[PDB]
Amino acid sequence: ELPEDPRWELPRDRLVLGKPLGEGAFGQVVLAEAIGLDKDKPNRVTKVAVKMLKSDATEKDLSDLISEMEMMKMIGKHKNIINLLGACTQDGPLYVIVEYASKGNLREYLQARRPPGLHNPEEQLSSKDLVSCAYQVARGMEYLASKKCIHRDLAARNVLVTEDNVMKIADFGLARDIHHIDYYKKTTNGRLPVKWMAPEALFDRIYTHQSDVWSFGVLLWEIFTLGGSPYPGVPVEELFKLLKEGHRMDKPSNCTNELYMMMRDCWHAVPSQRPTFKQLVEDLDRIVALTSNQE
Amino acid sequence: GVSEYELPEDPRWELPRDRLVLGKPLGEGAFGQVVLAEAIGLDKDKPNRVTKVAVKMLKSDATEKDLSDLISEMEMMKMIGKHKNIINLLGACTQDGPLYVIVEYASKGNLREYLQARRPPEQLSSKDLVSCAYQVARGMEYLASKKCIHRDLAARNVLVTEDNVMKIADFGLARDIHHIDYYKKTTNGRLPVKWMAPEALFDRIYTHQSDVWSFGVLLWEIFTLGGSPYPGVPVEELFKLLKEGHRMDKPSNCTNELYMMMRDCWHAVPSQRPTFKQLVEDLDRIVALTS
Ligand SMILES: O=C(O)c1cncc(-c2cccs2)c1
Ligand SMILES: O=C(O)c1cncc(-c2cccs2)c1
Repeated sequence: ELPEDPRWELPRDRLVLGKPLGEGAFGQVVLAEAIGLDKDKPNRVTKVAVKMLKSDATEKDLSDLISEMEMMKMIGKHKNIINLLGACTQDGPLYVIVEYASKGNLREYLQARRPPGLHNPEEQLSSKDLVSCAYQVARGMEYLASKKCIHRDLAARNVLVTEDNVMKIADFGLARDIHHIDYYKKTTNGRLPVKWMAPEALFDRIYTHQSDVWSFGVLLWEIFTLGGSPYPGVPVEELFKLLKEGHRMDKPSNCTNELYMMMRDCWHAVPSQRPTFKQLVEDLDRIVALTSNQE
Repeated sequence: GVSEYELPEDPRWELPRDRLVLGKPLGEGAFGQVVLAEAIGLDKDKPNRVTKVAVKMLKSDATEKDLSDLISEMEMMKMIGKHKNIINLLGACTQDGPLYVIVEYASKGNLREYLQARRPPEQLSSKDLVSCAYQVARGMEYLASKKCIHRDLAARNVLVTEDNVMKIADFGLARDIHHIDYYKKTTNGRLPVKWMAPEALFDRIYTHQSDVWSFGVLLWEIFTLGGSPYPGVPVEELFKLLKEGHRMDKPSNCTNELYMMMRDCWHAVPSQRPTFKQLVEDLDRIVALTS
């Protein structure tokens, strides 16, 4: 039923399906092993993530999956985004093969590395490490912006960490125009997505790279609170009021005033006055070089 | 966990068992034991160069957890790499038989013992003591550059070789930062918590800067020639002293500059403490200007 694309096509028999990994807006995604993903590496297996359709999936659900795959092909590859590795489209269910991130999303990664409870973590992140995650996400966002891709839901839950601690933006090719969004719908973790949305995207339904910069500011706040949850206990109706009044989240402890000013700039009420990702990459780059890893 | 019946191999470290002769025991712990041994052919080009070395292994009563802790130590050492002022990994017998981790041997024991046995009635000069400190700071700067947090830097964990070189030991030791019994004493009868930075002692927050605090107590140990910090102070009283901002007094035969260096390491604010990079630089300058 679907057209063949020899660029990305991998034979179904070269893929060994493993355990689930989804149930988090990412759809039903499973871990797998791909044999000979590369033409020069036929005898080598690579762990990958595989997206597919559920049992009762309408012809529409199929439409969106195909578009996400096309979108990824157009956008191209980058170190800081979940990349497309291949696809199984002939003789069987549709399989979109993408990069696997063994350490999960950034929110979980940060929470699991929080300081000891007075909870007993096995690894801790230095200040340089934190600024470095911020830098990588900005790098991935800058690349996406350069390809005219507007994310629309930038948040730590949508940033993934590979076994080598590389940050990767996911869900950037997700089907759009679904902006008929239910402001009261909670994330699988129990948080309201509206808390990461620029006021113009939230009230005037206008989405731009500038609104993605506003989200990135919230994301920076998440990184420095070690996976803190914005506006805890605040319901949608009250969030609208907080934004109409120009309220801004407070400064996280263990956060330099410069990083907090960066957050405040991303939260400028005027979209054109917010920095760009190009500017954020440069600032963060400089700051990383100057931030101490307690060495 | 496959190490139950067989351990993974690593040819660039493996040493044939016939090339290792176990000897006199050097130390004993809860997890394992260390014995003296002569390795025949450690270094390439010298397949007859018998080297005196120390061998870490498990005791007869060890469990799977102890084995995995010894393996982790060994792996951490490979990852950390070599440096003159740390005890280095030299080899290992991992196949067909008990796991043996071969490291460097320091014939003059730990720093505390070394200083005590040389207290003026070959004794040490002011320059030597500063030299010891410099060496330790250098070893710690290397470790810190490799992301290694010691967590128990003390003179008992610094060994001294035949050539009087200082080597930090137990830096790759897998420790559970929770199961810490503040009342548990060292073989020599002292309380480890006396070396612990306040934030690590109260919030279990271990950083390279918390090691700097320990370094300051080790500095005090060096200039008291193996003196015992807070003699007779039990754990409960120690906590109270720290909350009060109490600081050990300046040792006799110790400059105001070296004492300020200790007090700096004992800053309540970790970010205000110097880093090991700055300690190595200052001690380098101080060593030069020392008689
Ligand atoms: O959930 C994970 O652990 C995981 C890990 N790696 C990749 C992914 C995804 C890629 C693209 C969409 S999901 C998800
Ligand atoms: O006790 C000694 O003299 C001595 C001398 N050299 C090394 C050690 C080590 C023990 C554990 C790791 S290295 C001990």
